[PDB]
Order: sequence, then structure tokens, then C-alpha cells
Amino acid sequence: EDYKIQSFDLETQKLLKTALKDPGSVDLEKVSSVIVDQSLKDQVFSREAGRICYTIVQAEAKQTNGSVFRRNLLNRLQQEFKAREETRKRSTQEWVCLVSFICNIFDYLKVNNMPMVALVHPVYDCLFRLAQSDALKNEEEVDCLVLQLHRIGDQLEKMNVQLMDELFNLLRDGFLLQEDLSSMGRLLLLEILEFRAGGWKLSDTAQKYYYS
Amino acid sequence: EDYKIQSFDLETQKLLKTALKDPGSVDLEKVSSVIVDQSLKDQVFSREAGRICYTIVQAEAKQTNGSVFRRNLLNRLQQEFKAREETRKRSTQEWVCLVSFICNIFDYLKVNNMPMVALVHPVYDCLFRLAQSDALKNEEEVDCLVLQLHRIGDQLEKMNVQLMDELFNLLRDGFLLQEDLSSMGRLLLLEILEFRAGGWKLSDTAQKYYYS
Amino acid sequence: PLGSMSRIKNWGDEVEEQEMRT
Amino acid sequence: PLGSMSRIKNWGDEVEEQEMRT
Repeated sequence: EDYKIQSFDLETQKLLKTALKDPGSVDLEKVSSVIVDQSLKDQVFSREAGRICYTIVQAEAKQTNGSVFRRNLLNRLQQEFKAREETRKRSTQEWVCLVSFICNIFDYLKVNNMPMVALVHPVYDCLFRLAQSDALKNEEEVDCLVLQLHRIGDQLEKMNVQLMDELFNLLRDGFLLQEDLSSMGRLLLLEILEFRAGGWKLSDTAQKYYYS
Repeated sequence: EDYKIQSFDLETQKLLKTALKDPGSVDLEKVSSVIVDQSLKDQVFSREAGRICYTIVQAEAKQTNGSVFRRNLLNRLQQEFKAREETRKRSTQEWVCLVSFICNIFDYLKVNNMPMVALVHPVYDCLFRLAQSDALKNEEEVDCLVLQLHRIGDQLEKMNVQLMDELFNLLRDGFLLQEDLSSMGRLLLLEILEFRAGGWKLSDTAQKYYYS
Repeated sequence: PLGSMSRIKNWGDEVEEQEMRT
Repeated sequence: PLGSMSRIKNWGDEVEEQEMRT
């Protein structure tokens, strides 16, 4: 019901609501474009845009059996994904938005009730970037990293265990060895180590220790 | 078969081997005494004396239906346990031996196939001591702490969860907050956090990260 | 044709390739 | 008798108390 589009221009709200009911009536290319655009600019939308993207994807399959919108969306994302490093340089905020959005898409947009394998390596590419020592020193990126691991970390591991394992080695490494990792960064990494080791769930006692 | 008594005087080896077959023939009070004595002096024996103690306990129940030896052993241990702080002052080595021995007894000596509840609080008393910041700064004690948690940590939690939970809060606390915790101390604590969170087992990937 | 840019890695394509393969 | 030193906490006792209680 709530797709979280309040950040949008009033005209565009109408465009998006229209696409949900009658995809065929709107420019799905311009619709995917305004969604990716906004997703890189607003944090709440970046973590929630998957809902509306899924609704539209389903609406088009129902109405015309087409997957044009899915296709414009994936290809526009792939382009932002290819330019991830440049975007990170320009704005850490935009970059964490990109990662949150890609990962939200991986969570929401399925393909015959299965995850898109097209996004498995690109998500790991993103999380491995966050696990680097130049990224870990920024609580903003660590926050981003553990958000994705909380939300889709489990699904990701099923697709590829080898990558998850090597990723978490970087997390232990940063944890023990890095010195400009902050207190918050340390609390965030330690919680996620416990979180995975417990089978991607938060224990009652951990809940008490880490969170208000 | 191996009770690990090679550290013993040749005469005492004979005494101990005798007690295993024919408890009634020997002074079980002097037998328990030489076992506790040695347990505080030799590290390999402190972590293995439970085997021989169990064998003797069973031998006496079989032969005479008595639990004299069990009783002298428990009461002598209780006395060392009461004097734990003084012993720690005198020798860290003796103190980690005491803890290893108590915990080995908790593991081996059962009571109708169930753990001795008499030792539940005293073991927690010992491990909480190790989790203190003055103890954690010594790799020797941290080593001791994680040895017990590896061996009986699971059993202990079943008897009392509340204590285990509060104990592990001290472990996270020392981990994040203490500065004179050493690198080894950090690796040891992090492994045990993962170890518990995983249901008291070592994951394949953790095995690779932590241990040769 | 093999190696042509139509075959160059494309998320949209990979997903269709998966959808029909499943 | 209640409170007497025979009742004072004793590991040997506690274990017998458990063994018969089980």
C-alpha cells in the first residue's frame, strides 16, 4: 500500500500511481528513469523502491505480458552499478543509496519465485567494496553494509557461500586489525558477526546488548 | 585408558592405579588429596583428571556402594574454590589449573547421568572472574576462560541461561571497550562469541579463520 | 552470433535467460 | 536441625541430596 513516494514531485506521483494500474498507458522507460534517479537521491526511497518496482513489473506482466519496465530498470541500474566507484567519489550518500536500491531490487523482484542470479555477483561486488578499509572507516558505509546483510544476507549466502565466507573474513579483519574503525563501526560489525553465526537471526540477548 | 598420570611420583602412580581396581584397599581420602594437589600443579593433569576421578567414583559405587572418594574430592575442591582469590594472587598458573580441574569434574562426574548442580554456580563464579578486566588482560586467563566455554559452555547454559547471558555481555564489553586486551585475547574472545552464537559449535569458515 | 555485443553481459538479458530457463 | 552447620553448604552433601532426589 505505501510505496513511500512522498519525496516525489506531485506530477510524478501521478505518473507513478498510473503506472501501477495501467503500465501500457505510460512511458515505462521514463518511469524507470525517474525511479532510479530518485533512488540515488533519497535514502528512505532507496530502501523501499523495490515495492513499487515489483508492483509495476507484475502489472505489466498481467496487462501485456511484457517486461519492458523490468528491462529498462535493470539496464539503468547496471549502468549506475558500472559507474559505482565514480559515484562513490562524488557522494558517499549517493553510493550507499545505490547499494540499498540494488539490494532492495534483489529482495523484491523475483524471477519465477526465485532470486535474480543476474544480481548476485553485483551485490557481492557492492558489499565487498563496503568491507574495504577505506570504506569501513565511514560509519555511513558500515551502516549500509550491515543493512544489506540483515535484509538479504541470508538469501545471498544461499546463492553463493564462497563469497559470503570471504566477505566475512574481511569483516573480522577490519574488526580486529583496523584502528580507524570507530566505536559505532565496531558495534555494527560485531553484531553482524553474531547475526550470521546464529544463522542470520538476532538472539534475544544480542537484541538486548546492541539495541535500545 | 590414559588417565594422564605420568607427572606423578612412581609410588603414587601405583596408589592411583590400585584405587581404580580396588578402592576399598586404599585410603580414598589420601587418594583424593594427591589428585587435587597435583591438579593445581600440572596443567595437562588439571584438564584431564576428571577421567580418573570418574573411574574411581564408579569403582567405589560398584565395589562397596560407597561415595566416600567422591565426597572427599568434592569437599577438598570446595575448599580450594573458597580460597580461589588468594590462590590467584599467589599464582595465575595454579588458579587456571583450579578452574580447569573444577570444570573437568563438572564434565566427567555425573549424578544419575545428570550434571552436578552443586558445581553450576561455582563454575560461573570462576568464569565471571576470568571475564573481569583485570583477568582479561592476561592471555593465560583468557585461554583458560575459552577452554571451559568450549568444553562445558553448552552444558552450563542449559543449567542456567541467565548467567551465561550476563557473562557474555562482559565478553562483548571487554572486546569492544578494553584497551589492554591483547591481539591474542581479541582473537580468543571473538571466536567464542561466534562459537556461542552458532549454538556452541565451530563453523567450517571460523575454523579456517581462527586456527592453523 | 557468438561474441557479438548482443551477447555482452546485460542484466535485462540475463533475467530473461533465467526466466525462460525456469 | 535447621540452620545448624550440618546444613551449611557442602558440595558432597548437595550431590547426595541430588542423587537421592533423582
